[PDB]
Amino acid sequence: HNLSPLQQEVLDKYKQLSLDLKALDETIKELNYSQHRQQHSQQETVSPDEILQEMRDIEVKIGLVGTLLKGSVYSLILQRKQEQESLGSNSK
Amino acid sequence: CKSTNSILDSWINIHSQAGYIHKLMSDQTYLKLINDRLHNENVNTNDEDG
Repeated sequence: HNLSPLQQEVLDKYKQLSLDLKALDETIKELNYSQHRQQHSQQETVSPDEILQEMRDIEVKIGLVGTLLKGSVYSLILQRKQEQESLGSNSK
Repeated sequence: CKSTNSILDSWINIHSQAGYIHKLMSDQTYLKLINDRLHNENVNTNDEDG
């Protein structure tokens, strides 16, 4: 099956294009592998160990640092407001 | 993220120890006992069993 030279150039360019196509597909997959330390590997690929399993692990205890201070201050303010409303309503 | 987690677990350990020893300091009996233990050691350090 003979072909014109331009067609053959188109064809082997298509071949090379398919080659780096599946190359890029493999790269994107390898990023998406949650196989971190499951398959033979020692680098973290974006997966729950970078996400909720990890960030949520941080978050279930970061509240003990940031939101708990507020909560305590708000609780004191709420108790003060309770005392104020009780005294104001009952005194009159 | 891992380093942040490690810092947070260190804080967790510190606060756990704080809570346990706060429970210890809550009871007046143990503090009284260690107080007269101090005074006994003042008068006699030997009788640890006492």
